Amino acid sequence: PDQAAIDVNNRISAATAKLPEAVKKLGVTVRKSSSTILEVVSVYSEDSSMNDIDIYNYVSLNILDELKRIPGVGDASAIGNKNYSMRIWLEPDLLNKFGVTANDVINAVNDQNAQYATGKIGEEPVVNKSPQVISITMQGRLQTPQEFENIILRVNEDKSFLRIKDVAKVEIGAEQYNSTGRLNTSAAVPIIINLQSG
Amino acid sequence: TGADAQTIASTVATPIEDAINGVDNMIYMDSTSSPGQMKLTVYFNIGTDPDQAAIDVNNRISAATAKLPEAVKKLGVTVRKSSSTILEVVSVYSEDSSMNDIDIYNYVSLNILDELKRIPGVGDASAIGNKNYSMRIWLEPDLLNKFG
Amino acid sequence: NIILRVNEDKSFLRIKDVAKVEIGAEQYNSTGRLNTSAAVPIIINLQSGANAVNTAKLINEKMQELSKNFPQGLKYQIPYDTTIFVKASIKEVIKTFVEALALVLVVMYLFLKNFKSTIIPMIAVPVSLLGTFAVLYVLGFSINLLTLFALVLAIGIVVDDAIIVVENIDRILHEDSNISVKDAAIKAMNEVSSPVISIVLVLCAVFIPVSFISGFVGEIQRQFALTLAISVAISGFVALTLTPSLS
Amino acid sequence: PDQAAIDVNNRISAATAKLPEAVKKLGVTVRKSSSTILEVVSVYSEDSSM
Amino acid sequence: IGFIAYLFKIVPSSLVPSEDQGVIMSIINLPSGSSIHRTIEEVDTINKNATQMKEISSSVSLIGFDLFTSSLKENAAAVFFILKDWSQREASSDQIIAQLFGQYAADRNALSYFLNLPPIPGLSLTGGFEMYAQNKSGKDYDAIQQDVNKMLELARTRKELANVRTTLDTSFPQYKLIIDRDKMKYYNLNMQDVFNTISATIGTYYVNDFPMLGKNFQVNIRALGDFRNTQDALKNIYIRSSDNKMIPLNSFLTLVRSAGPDDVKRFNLFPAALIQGDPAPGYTSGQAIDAIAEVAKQSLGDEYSIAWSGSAYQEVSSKGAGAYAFVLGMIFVFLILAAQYERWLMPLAVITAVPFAVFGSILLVALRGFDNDIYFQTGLLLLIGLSAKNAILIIE
Amino acid sequence: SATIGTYYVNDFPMLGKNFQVNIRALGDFRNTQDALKNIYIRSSDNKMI
Ligand SMILES: CC[C@H]1OC(=O)[C@H](C)[C@@H](O[C@H]2C[C@@](C)(OC)[C@@H](O)[C@H](C)O2)[C@H](C)[C@@H](O[C@@H]2O[C@H](C)C[C@H](N(C)C)[C@H]2O)[C@](C)(O)C[C@@H](C)C(=O)[C@H](C)[C@@H](O)[C@]1(C)O
Repeated sequence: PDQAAIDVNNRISAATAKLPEAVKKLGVTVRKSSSTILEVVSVYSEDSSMNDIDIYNYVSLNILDELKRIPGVGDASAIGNKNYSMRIWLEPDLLNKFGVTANDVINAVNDQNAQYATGKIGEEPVVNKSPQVISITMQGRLQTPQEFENIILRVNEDKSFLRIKDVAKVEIGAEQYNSTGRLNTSAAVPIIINLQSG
Repeated sequence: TGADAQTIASTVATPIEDAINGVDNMIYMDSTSSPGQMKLTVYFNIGTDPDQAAIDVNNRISAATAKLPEAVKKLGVTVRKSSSTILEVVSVYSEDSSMNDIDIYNYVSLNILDELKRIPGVGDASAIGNKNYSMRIWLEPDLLNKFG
Repeated sequence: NIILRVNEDKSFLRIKDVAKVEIGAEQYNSTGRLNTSAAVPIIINLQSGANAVNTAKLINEKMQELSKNFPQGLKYQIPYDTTIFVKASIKEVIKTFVEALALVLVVMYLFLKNFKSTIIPMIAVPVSLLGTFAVLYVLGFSINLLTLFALVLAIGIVVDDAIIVVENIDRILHEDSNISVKDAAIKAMNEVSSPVISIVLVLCAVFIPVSFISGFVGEIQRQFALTLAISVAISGFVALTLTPSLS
Repeated sequence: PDQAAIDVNNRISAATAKLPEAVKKLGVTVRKSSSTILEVVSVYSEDSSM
Repeated sequence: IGFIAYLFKIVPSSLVPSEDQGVIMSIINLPSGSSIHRTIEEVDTINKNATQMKEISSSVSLIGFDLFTSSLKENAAAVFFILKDWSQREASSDQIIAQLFGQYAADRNALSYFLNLPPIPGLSLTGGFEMYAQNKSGKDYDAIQQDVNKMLELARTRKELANVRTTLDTSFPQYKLIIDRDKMKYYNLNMQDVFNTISATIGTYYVNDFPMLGKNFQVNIRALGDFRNTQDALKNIYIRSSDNKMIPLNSFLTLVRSAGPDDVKRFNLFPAALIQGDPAPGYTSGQAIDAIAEVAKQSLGDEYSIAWSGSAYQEVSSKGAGAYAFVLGMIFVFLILAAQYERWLMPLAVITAVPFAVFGSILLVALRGFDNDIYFQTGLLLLIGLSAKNAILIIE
Repeated sequence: SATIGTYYVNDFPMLGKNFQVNIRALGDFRNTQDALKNIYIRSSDNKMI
């Protein structure tokens, strides 16, 4: 099975270039799983103080990664796929009112919510050698929703900034609301484990 | 190049660490992200074939190569089997100081190393330095402002 | 000459006007000095399944050949060479083997009081050590410092087995005047055949669990134990078969 | 050959830093090959209409 | 046999004895953030002072690297000295270590670490534990440092362990770029363009490749070192504002002095600060392992997860197969001896023969001052084998 | 894809890991069949189409 997987990846490597940009950005995963559910593990909150999205995020951070290290587990995943993700809920009625398109939102978020490279201050070759070498650290990737709604899409003719809050609603939501996992009458993210080949 | 330790960690180590996770017979993973560079050592279980571990690591990283920033994609990630000891270390020095360190390194890389690879039993030949010939454009901010 | 911009006149603004271009290193963070002289270290990792001594000798000769063509002022040196340790260990193991063989000859000339008897260890011991080398190579084990230490150990096992066999032959020969050399040898072999097999099996069963131990210390133990078991088994076979005939 | 291809791929991986940028963009492919020509199959149109 | 137990208890236990490898590793660490030229001056003085003593023949230095934590910190340099020879040198490596230590305690300008090279490569020493404090709450590494420091302060009082050290360090100075997004958007700029300008001027920007000697070589863009050395180097940097107007970079950017960690560490996809430590004398490695685990659990709760690496991981995940195999071997030896003697009772004599050899070995190793070693156990194996062989023949 | 579907621009840092940032319109506007009547796209000129 290992040799078969290696040959499959070797043959796939060429075709990855021809794939669309989004597909390769998400990435192509090649595993040895049989796609047959070996077992289902359901994590359910008895006190119900923990919402389904937070349960899924806890699982994907703590449980799933450790499970994938266990030998004999070809692939382990959870049904919900409700991972944490900033959701910028655009309001088209408010977008057309201010004259900004979704492309203007994509460009703003891509440009501003990113981390770039900044060099160190005192570095050779220098003829006036400073006593100390100082690195430069920046933070351009916003963490809180309040920082995301302050992103400036456009500057008006005066010193008034149009921002995402005016044209959209920002909150921390699930990556996908497509699926749901239920155990008995409770809400639980199910962990499907696929047996590695051989 | 020219990125502080924290941004290198968050932007490079995290995708690679996510993709490499689940590789066959991996006991644990240790990564450090010094200024401008990110090394990730993936330890495996004893008895695992080193070449197999290397090729699986290659596949996992090739899966997530696209997620990495533009500079890291430009300077592709190198995967090597780090389980190697040093047979010997040869130092090439300019006693008269006729040549600076850059010239010594470039001459060693162009001439000396290839013959070392020719010697049977020399699986790996490397030079500690990191001075390859490069075309450096030294911008003068005053002149740039003068010419706009 | 790269044209940054084109002026209103036909003259062009170029990189030469705003910047200085030269061939420099990619990185200036590091620098290597040997004996207060600029230097560049080079590392040579030994390929798996190769000979360290031959590779080191080839590297030295190739370095000399390249140094014939070195630019003026460039000289080479080899500060670190793990081949020195293995060569010293090999020399010491050879000296230990020679000293042990000489001591065996001396002790058997003293107690047994016979000169023709000294030849028997002189053939029996090298044969079993060579067999140990052959079986070690078959199993894929490599010569290393731990293996040489275990060889120093196995020298004692082999010499002791030869001592037991030869001493038993001599003791039975001197117990009866009427008995012949071949008859004394066959009687002694009949006495100590099953015992020797018992020692061989017991020693192998002692050494095997040590190999089962995991960890880096477990593997270091496994080297010694496995070569020791190989040597005792082969020495037992040799003392069972070849030594009585020479006796 | 299965392990030979593995060794070649691992060495190219280790030397990736030495490669030029273009061949890094277009992924280098390592595949087993055979110089042997087992047979030649020729397909032809009898009616010559193709 | 009671005296055997006593002698085993009194003897120290170590994994591998320290041996002169013929060279002496010197680790030089200037204060965090020190420039490379100061490090070069320091190592030049280091080699000059090492030149006088006749025991060292040559010196090899690697300025700008940290052997302990593979890196290019410009404040750390490794200078390996090459001893003259084993035969031509009257002093052992330890005396050379002592002389170099004594030369260098006074100055305290360049920290000195003179350590003999590791007997074998990749060899854990003294069976120390490698703890990783995987932070799970996403806290900043500066807060992780204070929490981990509280952990060490609690752990120092513990009797099981001693000499705890943490690789994570936040003393390294770091200018923090504070970006006023309102002004930068006001000047009709883009963050990507201004940071390209920064990476081109202050940092090294790599654009394309140019061929020399048939090899494809990088082309790098950086401002002259004379202009970027000063803290206020931003004001000389100018970026076009997409309105054909030069906007100074210092208008919307500001450098403030701050301290940050030079090297970050992630263990198992989670930020962590590696913690090393050695067991206190008279205590096993495992006991120190549970002790430090309890200390970590007390100091950090539900926000940091413990982890193990190397020897500590092997001990934690050990299946105890060695003792089981030893029991199997003992039973097999008993059975084989009973078969040889055709009696169940008599192999007891052969077994009881080996304590004499063990007693002699442990007694001499105790008297000689040599500690329990891996090689000692290897020799004990042959000792047991030979004693058993002698006893078997006597019994037969 | 930014209004009806989900568009993954880049990642934001949270809890050490990197989590996606997804852009989508409100569920009400993409609910109906005649969703296209609400989204407007700016041309090369300033006119909204
Ligand atoms: C990089 C470049 C260096 O390679 C290493 O880092 C290797 C791989 C170290 O292990 C690496 C292993 C690694 C990576 O493990 C996580 C890390 O701990 C550091 C870098 O040492 C080894 C064995 C060192 O021992 C180490 O010396 C350090 C001062 C402390 C370390 N140990 C106490 C911690 C100890 O083992 C040792 C034998 O002295 C280095 C010898 C071979 C040299 O002189 C050569 C020239 C090295 O300087 C080097 C090739 O330039």
